[PDB]
Amino acid sequence: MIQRTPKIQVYSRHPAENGKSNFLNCYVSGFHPSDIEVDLLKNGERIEKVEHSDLSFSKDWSFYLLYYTEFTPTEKDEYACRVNHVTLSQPKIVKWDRDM
Amino acid sequence: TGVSQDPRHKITKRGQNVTFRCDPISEHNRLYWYRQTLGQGPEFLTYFQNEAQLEKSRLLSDRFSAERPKGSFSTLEIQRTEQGDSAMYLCASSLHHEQYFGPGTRLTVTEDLKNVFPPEVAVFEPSEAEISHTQKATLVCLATGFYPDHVELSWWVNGKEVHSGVCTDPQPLKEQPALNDSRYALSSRLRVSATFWQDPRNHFRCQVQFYGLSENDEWTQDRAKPVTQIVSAEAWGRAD
Amino acid sequence: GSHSMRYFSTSVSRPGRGEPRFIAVGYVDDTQFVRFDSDAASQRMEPRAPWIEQEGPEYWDEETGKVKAHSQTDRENLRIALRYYNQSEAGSHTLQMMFGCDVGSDGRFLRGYHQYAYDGKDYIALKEDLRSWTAADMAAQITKRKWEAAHVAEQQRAYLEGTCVDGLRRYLENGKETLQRTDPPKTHMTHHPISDHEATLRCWALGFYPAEITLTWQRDGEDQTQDTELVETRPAGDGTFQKWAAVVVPSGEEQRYTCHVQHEGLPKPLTLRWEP
Amino acid sequence: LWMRLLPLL
Amino acid sequence: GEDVEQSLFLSVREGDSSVINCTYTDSSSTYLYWYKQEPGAGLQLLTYIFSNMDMKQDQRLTVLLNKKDKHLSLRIADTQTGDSAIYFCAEPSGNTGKLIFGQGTTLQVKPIQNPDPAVYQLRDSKSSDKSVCLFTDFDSQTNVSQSKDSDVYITDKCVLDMRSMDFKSNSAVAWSNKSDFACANAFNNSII
Repeated sequence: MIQRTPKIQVYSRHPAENGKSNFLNCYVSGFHPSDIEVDLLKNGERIEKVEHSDLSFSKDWSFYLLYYTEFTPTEKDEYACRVNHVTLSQPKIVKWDRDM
Repeated sequence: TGVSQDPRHKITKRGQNVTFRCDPISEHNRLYWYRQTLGQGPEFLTYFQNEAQLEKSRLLSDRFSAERPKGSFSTLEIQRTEQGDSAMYLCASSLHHEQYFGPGTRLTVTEDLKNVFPPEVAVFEPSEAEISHTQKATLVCLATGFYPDHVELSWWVNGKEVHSGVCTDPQPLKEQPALNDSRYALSSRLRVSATFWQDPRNHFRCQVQFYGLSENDEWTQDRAKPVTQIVSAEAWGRAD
Repeated sequence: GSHSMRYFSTSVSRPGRGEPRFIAVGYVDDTQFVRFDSDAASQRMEPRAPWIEQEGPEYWDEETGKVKAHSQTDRENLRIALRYYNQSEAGSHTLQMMFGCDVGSDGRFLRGYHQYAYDGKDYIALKEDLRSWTAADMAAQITKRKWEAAHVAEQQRAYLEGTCVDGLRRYLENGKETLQRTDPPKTHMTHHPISDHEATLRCWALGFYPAEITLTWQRDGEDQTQDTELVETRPAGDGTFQKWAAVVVPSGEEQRYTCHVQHEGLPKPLTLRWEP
Repeated sequence: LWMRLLPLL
Repeated sequence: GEDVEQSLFLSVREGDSSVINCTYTDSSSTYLYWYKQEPGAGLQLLTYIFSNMDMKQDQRLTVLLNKKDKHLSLRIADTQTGDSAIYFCAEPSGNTGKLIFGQGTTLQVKPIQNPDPAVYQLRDSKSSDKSVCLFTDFDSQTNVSQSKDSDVYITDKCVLDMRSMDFKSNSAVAWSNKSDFACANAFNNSII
């Protein structure tokens, strides 16, 4: 049995301007098997209003999912993406960096 | 080599239950049951993919009930058999897409088992006139008054099955053709050289394998149980 | 342009939680247009592109039927696999399939595909000749031997050269304004001091379609493969793609470094230098 | 346009 | 939608080409089947074509396919009397490979043998007053009616190959239980 741990990117669809409607993206790729718990956070709180792409996979058979929500980024407010998978002993949080 | 079915021929009483087995080609995952009526293309009954019965026709009454308990041999059950269930029940197997068929189970539902008769057989010796005109000699074999229409006719000359100079009516022929229920006749022709027939040590036998009742079957009547049996008539060659 | 159709299916067993979950998705190039989820209430092949919504009722009834038949066959395939690998029926296992076809500019068949992965690794694949199978281990070459006896290749080859290119050509003509487009990457660099004497130079490609793109760093025109960071190409969520590539660079050496962008939607590849 | 006949492993 | 359509009957002369024609239901069907059935049971898979082939040949057999118009045809090169049978074209239906069948084309192969037509009387081997009549060696184009009064049974014609003399003949049998019954008038050919 192969297991691969997810690659995680949290990024905005558009360049962030403070106050401008935008989409927050957490992209999980390169993992196996397919069971995975993803949550987007605002200042630590799980965001209720969160969609995901349908389970697809890559030429190497590893799965990929897009999680997204619409949001208005502030100067102050702090977004992140919490991921768990059998490959992880505890959830991995990745803070959102406007610049990556 | 091919698909196998048991029994080749069944005759039950109307309102009784009946069961056929199908044994597919070894390790064929896909099994199909079809129904064929004389004069028609077979009609889908059901599909097994190993154990799983994945697709079933609306041509199945509740009475029809197929199993493939081990993804191996399949059984089809008809409860309370009716006249209209009379047909060929075909089994076929494939690994993917190439379906191979069995010899079928020919079912006849009749109102009463006393409707079931073995054939009477007789050989008719060739005409002097045909021997004059052609130097050939046609023997005719006639099998009469059998029900149902389940027979194999073959000729044996000096103990050998003959596979040339034979013709058997392709379809049994009704003694009263207007009716559903009616006994049957069948003729066959064996044509030999006038010299062959004229040798009196040459032995001609016409043979009719009847598929009738089982030993399991009940019989309260006086005449012989109309079992699965061979009935022969014979003629010796003649210098006359 | 040249184009592809890909159908992807994932079957995941879960002993003591009922029957395997089956999820299927369809793409033309990097644009999804259908899905089926065996846990959804609908029990239908659903549209996932506004442009496919134009197909008549026969299309949705039939596509639903076929993918449901697939779900049933891939359920049985999980079990056959369990037998081949001599594995307990307590474990969750994953069977994955991908089939589809490519066409060129003219609409002519180019390439077919038909491949499986068990528990995340190659099991069996149709070769590009479409006449035989690559088996990946002892279990797969039972399948390979069975499929060569059953002539599955020349039958699947009939589907890949027929119904599959017909489907693709019809989606290309009904989804024209979505699928027969290129969005070229919008490119810029960012300078990011790390120490008083270092910077990360980051090369950006935004809003591009399709997904395929090459981002390369050079130093005096030598490739920097070894010392470059490179993120997986990612979806923007709006049907475009993003990527970047970064090199850490000695303070003062910025103009020795160039970023090369190749993408189907660019007349010639881009060279970028830290100028701004 | 999906397949009409998936194979068994 | 629709059925698999083929003719019920086709008559050929021994040595002529037989073409058996078929329209099928779904253009997406990846394979099409010809099955053959001889007296008794036993559907024999005879030949098949995949939908990506125009043509396939196999000894005396040829299959031509037109996918767009859904036309399939079995062509037989050198029709023998031995080729007489029912031919069914069969198409996969839905998302297994359950077959739907045409109604069957019964193939009748007429011998090209010069007729010497004659009615003969035969006597029971077991010393009976019981007789059958034999209409043999008649022309393949003969309209051998079963026409009768209900006491008189007339069989259909059937072809008979004496291989050693390369000799094929048409014959029919008639019998009755009547005190009245003469072989002379028994037969009712309407030859065309």
